Amino acid sequence: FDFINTDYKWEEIPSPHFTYLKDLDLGPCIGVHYDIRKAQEILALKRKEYEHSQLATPEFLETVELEEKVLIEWLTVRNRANLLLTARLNLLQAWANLLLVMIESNDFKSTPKMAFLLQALQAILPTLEAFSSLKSDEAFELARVAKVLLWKLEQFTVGNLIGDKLFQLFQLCLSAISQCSGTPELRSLYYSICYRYLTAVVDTRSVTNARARTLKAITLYGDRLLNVICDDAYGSDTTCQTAAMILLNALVHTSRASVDCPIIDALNRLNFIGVLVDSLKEILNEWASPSQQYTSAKLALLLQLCQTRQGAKYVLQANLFRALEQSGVF
Amino acid sequence: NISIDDAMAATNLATYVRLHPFSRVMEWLFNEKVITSLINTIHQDPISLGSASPDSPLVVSILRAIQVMIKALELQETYLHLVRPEVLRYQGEAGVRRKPVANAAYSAFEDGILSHLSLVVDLGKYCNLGHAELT
Amino acid sequence: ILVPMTVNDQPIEKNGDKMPLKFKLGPLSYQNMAFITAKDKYKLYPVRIPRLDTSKEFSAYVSGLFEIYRDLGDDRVFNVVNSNFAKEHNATVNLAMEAILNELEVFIGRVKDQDGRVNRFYELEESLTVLNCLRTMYFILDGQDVEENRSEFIESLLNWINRSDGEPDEEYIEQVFSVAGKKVFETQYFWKLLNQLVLRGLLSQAIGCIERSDLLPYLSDTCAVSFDAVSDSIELLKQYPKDSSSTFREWKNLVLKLSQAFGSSATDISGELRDYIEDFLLVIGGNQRKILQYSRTWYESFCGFLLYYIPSLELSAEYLQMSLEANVVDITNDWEQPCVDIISGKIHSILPVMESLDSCTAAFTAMICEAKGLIENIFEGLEDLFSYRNGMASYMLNSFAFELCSLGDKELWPVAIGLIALSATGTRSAKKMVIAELLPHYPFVTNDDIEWMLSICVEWRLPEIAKEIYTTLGNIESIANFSLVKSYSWLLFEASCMEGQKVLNAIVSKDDVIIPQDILVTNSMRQTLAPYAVLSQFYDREDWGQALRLLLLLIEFHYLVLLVAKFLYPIFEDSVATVIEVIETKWSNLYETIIEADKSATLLKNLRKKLNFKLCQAFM
Amino acid sequence: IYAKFVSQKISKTRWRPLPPGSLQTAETFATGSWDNEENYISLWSIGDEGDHQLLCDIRHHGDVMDLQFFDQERIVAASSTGCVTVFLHHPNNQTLSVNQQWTTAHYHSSAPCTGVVCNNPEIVTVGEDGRINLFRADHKEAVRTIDNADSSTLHAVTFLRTPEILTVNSIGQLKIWDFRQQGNEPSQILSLTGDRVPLHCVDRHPNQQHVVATGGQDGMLSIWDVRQGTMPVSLLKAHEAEMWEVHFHPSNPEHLFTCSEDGSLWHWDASSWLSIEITSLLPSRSLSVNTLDVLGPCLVCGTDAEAIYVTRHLFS
Amino acid sequence: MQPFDSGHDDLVHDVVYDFYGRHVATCSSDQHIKVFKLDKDTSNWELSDSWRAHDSSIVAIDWASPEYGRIIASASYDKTVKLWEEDPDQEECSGRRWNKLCTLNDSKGSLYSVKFAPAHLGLKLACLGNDGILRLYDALEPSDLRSWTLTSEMKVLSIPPANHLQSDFCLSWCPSRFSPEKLAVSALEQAIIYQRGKDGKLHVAAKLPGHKSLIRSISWAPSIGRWYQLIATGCKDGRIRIFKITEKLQSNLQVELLSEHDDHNGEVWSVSWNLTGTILSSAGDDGKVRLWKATYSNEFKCMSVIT
Repeated sequence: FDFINTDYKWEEIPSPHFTYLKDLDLGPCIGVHYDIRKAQEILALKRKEYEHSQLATPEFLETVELEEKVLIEWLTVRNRANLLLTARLNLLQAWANLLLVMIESNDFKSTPKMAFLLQALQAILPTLEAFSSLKSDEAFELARVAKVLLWKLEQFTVGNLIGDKLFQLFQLCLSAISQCSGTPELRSLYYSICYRYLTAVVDTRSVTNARARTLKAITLYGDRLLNVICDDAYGSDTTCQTAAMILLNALVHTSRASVDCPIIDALNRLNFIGVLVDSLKEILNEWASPSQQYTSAKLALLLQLCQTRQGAKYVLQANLFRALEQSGVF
Repeated sequence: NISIDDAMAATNLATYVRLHPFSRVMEWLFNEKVITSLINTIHQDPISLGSASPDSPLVVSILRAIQVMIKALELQETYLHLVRPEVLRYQGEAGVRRKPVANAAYSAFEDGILSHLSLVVDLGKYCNLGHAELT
Repeated sequence: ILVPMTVNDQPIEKNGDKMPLKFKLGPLSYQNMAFITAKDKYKLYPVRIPRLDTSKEFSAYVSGLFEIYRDLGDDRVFNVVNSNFAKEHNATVNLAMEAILNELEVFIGRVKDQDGRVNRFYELEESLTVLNCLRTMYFILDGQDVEENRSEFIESLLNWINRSDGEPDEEYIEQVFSVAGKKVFETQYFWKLLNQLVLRGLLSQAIGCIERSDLLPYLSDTCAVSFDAVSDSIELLKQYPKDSSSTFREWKNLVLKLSQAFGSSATDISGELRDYIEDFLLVIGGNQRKILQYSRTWYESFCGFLLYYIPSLELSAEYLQMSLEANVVDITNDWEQPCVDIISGKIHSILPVMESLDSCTAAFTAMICEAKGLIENIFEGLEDLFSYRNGMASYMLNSFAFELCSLGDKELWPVAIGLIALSATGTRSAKKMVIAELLPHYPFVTNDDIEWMLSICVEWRLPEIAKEIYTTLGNIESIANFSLVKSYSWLLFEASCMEGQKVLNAIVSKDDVIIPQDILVTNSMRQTLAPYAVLSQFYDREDWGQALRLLLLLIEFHYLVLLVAKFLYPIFEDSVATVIEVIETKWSNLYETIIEADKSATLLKNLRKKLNFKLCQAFM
Repeated sequence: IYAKFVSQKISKTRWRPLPPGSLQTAETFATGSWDNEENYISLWSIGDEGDHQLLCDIRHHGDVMDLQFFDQERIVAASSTGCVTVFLHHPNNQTLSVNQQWTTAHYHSSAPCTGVVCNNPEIVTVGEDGRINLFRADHKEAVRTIDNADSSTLHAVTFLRTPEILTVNSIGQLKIWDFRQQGNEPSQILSLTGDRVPLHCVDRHPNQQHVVATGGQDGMLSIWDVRQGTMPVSLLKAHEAEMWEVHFHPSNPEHLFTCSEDGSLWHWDASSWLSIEITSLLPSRSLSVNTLDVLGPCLVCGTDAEAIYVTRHLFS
Repeated sequence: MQPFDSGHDDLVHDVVYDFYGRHVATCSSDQHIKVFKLDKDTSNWELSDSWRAHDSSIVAIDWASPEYGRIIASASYDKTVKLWEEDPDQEECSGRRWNKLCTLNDSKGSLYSVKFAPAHLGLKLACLGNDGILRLYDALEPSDLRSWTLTSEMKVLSIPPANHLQSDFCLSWCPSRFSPEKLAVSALEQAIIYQRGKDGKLHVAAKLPGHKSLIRSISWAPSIGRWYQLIATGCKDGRIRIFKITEKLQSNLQVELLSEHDDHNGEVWSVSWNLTGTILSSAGDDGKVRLWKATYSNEFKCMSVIT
């Protein structure tokens, strides 16, 4: 696992000044394959037009010549970089598939393989930190492997290293959710990781310190983070809205354990409780099946808000009595 | 040329395509006599090639024939696309008296050679000679 | 359009023998000429083409728009990464529409500030209003409804309306906040001007006009009931939704609740103020009847309808109709009808009129209208572009280019050629021909200008053009710089004559490094050889080598031969003899003159010298 | 904007011109100093309070009275001694040398050279001897000298269209000359009547060859059109003491810059002078601002506080 | 841009722009040719040089392409055509700034017009006079601007009656660079087009029918962008005419009439074109100048009226 290296900067490219021919784009050039003749003909026509203009044609010819000699190598370097990037992507996908097949089909004990597990975690930590919001293709292969790994889980020293990385891994997830990076598929995996972390790891002085510091990370982002999660719900995707809805349950649940709560208050300001009670209408149409499990998390969340004293104020003002009557479920 | 460029240079390309003998060679390549002579020349006993010298004329002739076949297989599409219609239009417009030497049934070069089964056998047997170019 | 040729000296008076007037269009738009072929009419009248823009502001405008055109890339075209190409296409195009709008606003600004004539400012603003409306209706929602993007839409709409006309101008705010014959602020005027503000989305000002007179006064005292209405109404105004079509759904709720509550309640105020408060609440609630009642112009109605009743363009057809039933289109200004047309679906047939207001704007307008796909080339057929064969937009752009070529501003020539080159239609060869004919007229002065011309001749492959341009440049130092076949030969001959008569250039031929690089032809080589020979001369065997070189040069080439003979005489083995012989074998007025100058008969002297040389060879 | 202190009173500051077709903004400037036993011509670069690097310097004998770039590598200086010098910068080893000089360009005994302008290969100088010279690179003697051209002190000069020039003097006259002329009288004199206020600086509009701006002893800005009679087209109250330099912005001449003995540097924004808002750019505690240069978004100036002020972001 | 005096004593016949539009040549009956310069600084027109050039009234004038130097040509009633070249080594207004390079005396009748040919054909020119014979001249060796040979002679009119003061003739080459060499000629009521044949000789390739009087002016329009040609004529019958000529009794040329305009109500004396052939100008008795642009339909519309 030494082929993932960003020091070479295969994505970054030094762009020369290009005082001339700057407007000549690679439109007709483009399977990423930029043809060189499509730009050669254009620059030749432009040189012919400039020569016909009769304005310092002999002197400025060498400038156009060297600009073309630089543009050809620029195109070749871009093609080589694209090839290297797709090759690295394929290799990373193959490695991730191999690691998944190895972890899944493994009857051997886990306490001896804990060393290799920690080594893989240490190796992927910098990979995730370097590609947290750069590209949405490599994180996918590396995001799902961490998901299953978290569910398939001297002892004191190991317990500290695990909990330490699980806390660091929790930060990069909320950081991506606050910026709405990647596709809804990748954004869904982050919800499952943070879900079990806030449900199993945190849930006794050691517990208080972890719970206290955990809430600090959530408060750092504020409404910016919750706004993204609230938008994912009742969306186009079927699995993203489900994971996002269940995620909110863990946030409000762990917050009460820490008579009021800032998480529930933010949901009201973002108009989340309002639209949520509105969706209660026509619930009979929505209700193993993906739609059934989604509604379960929906009604389950509302049940939690009705347990705190402050929830009755915001929930009652939503006029939920008239919303459940139009559906005729009773 | 005709779609973007002017119609001045078009006459040059037309004259080049009409006077160059490539069209006539391609037309002759679709004849049964030519392919029969070729497969007869390539079909020879193995003892002769084994006892022959690397500079023997038989090996050179076989190499040249294989190269001509490769060039024909490469240029058949270009010909059938950008030669036949132009030549036919020119013959229809102007007055030219030419005798056809091609077979309309052979729509492609493979139709005239798909009837020879010993060709692949001979090509495979010729791999045990050691000649790099021929192999 | 009738313009006075010269609002000073008019060359005619009575029908007194209708005089032969003559006119010739010049290579420069701003410099044409008129004159008369008649007795006692010997004046020349320089005329510039009517309504021509020479201003710097204009060229700035043009450059900005060309930038927008160029930057549009592949998106300046419309394809009649699957379902997104459409949405993203509209995204960028719609943005370009905003850019154009901006550039035009800036332009209009700079016209109001630096100006002799402000008529141009007015026309440009009108053009802007109509364009704002066009964007608001076709360049934001991409065929969808306001829910698709409530924020952007209402922003553009509110913008369009409050830039079309000036009213309510603050010169009218104080107009009523001054007028009396009534108690404080409570006549049809205050309210009309409050409702007007609301209908135009000008909520800030609206609020201000209230906290101006009787918010707390007459109400907080007289009727505590209506005070609460007039107050939390101002609160709702303070929070009119502009991002969520949900928040609006609930907003109109609170508003209708307020209007019902007040609707049937404690009337502790004047008979008129009662209704005057109800109407305000109705208008805010979206009562159609009322929105029409307090509207001065159709666009106030239309805007109100969209803001407070139902925010759906599916009703625009109806809205406009009601609006026009209330207030007819005001033919005072040129933008209202076009806006009505936009809103009501018929976008087209505006290009000719805009072309009358300003050729440039019209050109790019047609262009972006083609980009959106609002107009396309229906033609389906003659080896060239400037016709109806291609688009209507292509046509207008190409036309603009050609118009720019006669403007004589070298800053815009790149825009002209670029416009032609990027024209989404037409053979590369057709464009080649067009550029081949335009370029020679480029008003080059600098070195850079010329280099630009050349670069375009290269880029398009116009060697015959470049050759001509250069020919124009060629027409002692200039000649040196130039160093067609005949000319080169003449230059050679001149160099030879100079050598026979006998600095940096000569050394270069044989700052300095740059020159050597640039240099890196037969005439040149000969001159270099002559220079080397002279150098050798200045520096016995060397002298012989130089003489040999000279004889060789003479063989390759009358005056030169004479100079050589003179040199030989001044100097006065087998190879030398052979050379002398060849020269004798080879052996008019100018030559004789040169000979006379040298002496200060020739053939005889030459023969004598040859004889002497032969004798010398024999002695050796 | 920021200041750098450089331990000498700076009389002149000029940006090095940018290479043709450069997209970069100005980063290198030259200074000349005055009022020291040892004055210097210095080249500085600005790194990306700024970081300045002294590239090289060279002793200049006499006060630096004026300074202009002739090309990328050649700098022309006018001395209080009357000497005019072309310095050559050698970028390979960051040295300055003397390329050529005219030690008797101005004289009475010594007479200060008060102004120099360049239009490669030509150089035009004026001085307190009322002499006007045309020099050409690599010619040892003046192409032309108009001896006793003015009876008043010549304070500054500009090209109109070469070989036509315009000079300003100590009694407020603009005088137009041509180096092809016979005699020692100008073709045209312009002046403001009433007080004969000395004019210290002049600049030609970059696009309109007929238009010049001048600065006076009384701090006023005058705009003149040499086709529009003998008086200025505009006379604008400005500084509280002498205006030492005036520059139209080279690429957008709706902007113009002036500096003064009173310690101010003004940015005038007419965005026309025939075809106004003014901002004062330096702090209230400044001593005489002797000189400024502007190129693109870059401004440099020099003061008697031994300070150089720079901004590379005039418009952003 | 205020009017100015030409400096001519007798009536002025023609005014012509140089290639760059910064220079102007004037010729009058006082047998003089004046050249004006457009000073950069002071946007005023100022006399560059004046001089006596003919023994009779000078009617026509024209500039040659800049790629051949500074050359002017003149036609006079003295049956001759003279060629001049500017000598930059002379003071302006000295009367010696333009040296005669040659004289063409072949014409046996007064001359009414002279036009240089498109640069892409070399120094070439044409002339027409009373003799009703068009003549083409070529400066075969571009170095010897004196080496003017006679390239061709064509009989335009066949029987010109010896008693008519009513005479008019006009010339105009096809500017087009990518079109076969050809030129238009007007002679009284007639107007015919000549085209270079494969045999290097001029042949009549068409006629522009419809003129019911004397043709005062004609000019071929620059066909930049178009595939067709357009030539306009100002007749004495008070009509401007615009003909569309396409090449697809022995011709290869088609002839359409695009427009007719009588807006002038009287004779149309001058007809001129844009540099791009985008604008067409007309002037006449009514003392007005009209500018015309082409519609999308290829009709022509008056975009302005100067007076």
